[PDB]
Amino acid sequence: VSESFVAPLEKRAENDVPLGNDVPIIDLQQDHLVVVQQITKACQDFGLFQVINHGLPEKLMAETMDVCKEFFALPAEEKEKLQPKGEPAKFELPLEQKAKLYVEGEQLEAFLYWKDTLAHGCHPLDEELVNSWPEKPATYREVVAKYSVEVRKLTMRILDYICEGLGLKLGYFDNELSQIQMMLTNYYPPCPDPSSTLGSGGHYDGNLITLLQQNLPGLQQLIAKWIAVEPIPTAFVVNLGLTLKVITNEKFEGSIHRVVTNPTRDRVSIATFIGPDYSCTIEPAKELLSQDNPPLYKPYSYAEFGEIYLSDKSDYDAGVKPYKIN
Ligand SMILES: CN1[C@H]2C[C@H](OC(=O)[C@H](CO)c3ccccc3)C[C@@H]1[C@@H](O)C2
Ligand SMILES: [Sr+2]
Ligand SMILES: [Sr+2]
Ligand SMILES: [V+3]
Repeated sequence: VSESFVAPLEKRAENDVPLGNDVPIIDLQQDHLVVVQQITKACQDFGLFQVINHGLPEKLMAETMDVCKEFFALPAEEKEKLQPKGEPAKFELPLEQKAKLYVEGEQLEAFLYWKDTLAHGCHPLDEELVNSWPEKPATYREVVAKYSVEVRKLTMRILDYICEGLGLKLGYFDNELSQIQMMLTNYYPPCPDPSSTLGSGGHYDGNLITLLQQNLPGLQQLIAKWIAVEPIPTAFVVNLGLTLKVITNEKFEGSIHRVVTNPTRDRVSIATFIGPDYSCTIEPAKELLSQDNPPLYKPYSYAEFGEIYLSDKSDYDAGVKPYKIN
């Protein structure tokens, strides 16, 4: 690998990361109250859990993964149509909702992630948005339209379980706090030296909540002990974001996680990031505050948070450090 992709010594993955046997696998077809309670325990203690029997068609999951892998198999001449000015876009504001290929890294010891990313908005689905999506493969738009609607449906169910668990009214997040739905498809090609590379560096998701679909190993969670998140192809991995951490006044944990590279086989993952518009104000939910539970963050601009989050990776919570109070 070129030196571009060489991570700093302290950020490199150990070669023998154990399976996380205490990662909660939550069956959404249990009784309502049991689902609320198990989800609540997972959010308070871990911030990362898998959902099964989640009501999203397994057939559609397999079809979306097929069309995403078909996309990354396309020749250079097709992929160039998604590279503004002949190169991949950067994860910086303004973050546009039209489909683009992205490159990602850290600017500390500057290095690149061993990863290609397709990203686009998904909400609301209109003709203009879908017309900005990939033209090839032919089925991408119709498959990923159905997927994004279904994934949102599931995400809003999970948020309402979360509302019940916290004692917030149902629909608390069904507003400006869940307005942006970015779908990222990540392609990790084989890496000849996995010891010095990362598919994705350690991070909280900056948004509210993320659903991640995987069928191969590579996802790891920090619990300074890293563990491997068992890939269940028919499950979704639920990652609680830094925004939900702030809004719950740290009653919920955020998921700190990373992706390691593989020397022999490639990997494709699908991540749906739901969260606020860049115009939102984020603060601890007033309904939960008291003299016993005083706010640990002052109100802040999501845009202003966005800029720090995407640029400064000196600390996992660099984005929210300026707004910490008490
Ligand atoms: C490792 N990178 C982090 C930053 C960026 O994330 C995004 O692109 C999301 C998309 O919602 C975002 C969240 C919060 C603020 C801005 C962007 C791309 C990827 C993600 O896995 C998380
Ligand atoms: Sr190019
Ligand atoms: Sr177009
Ligand atoms: V993530």
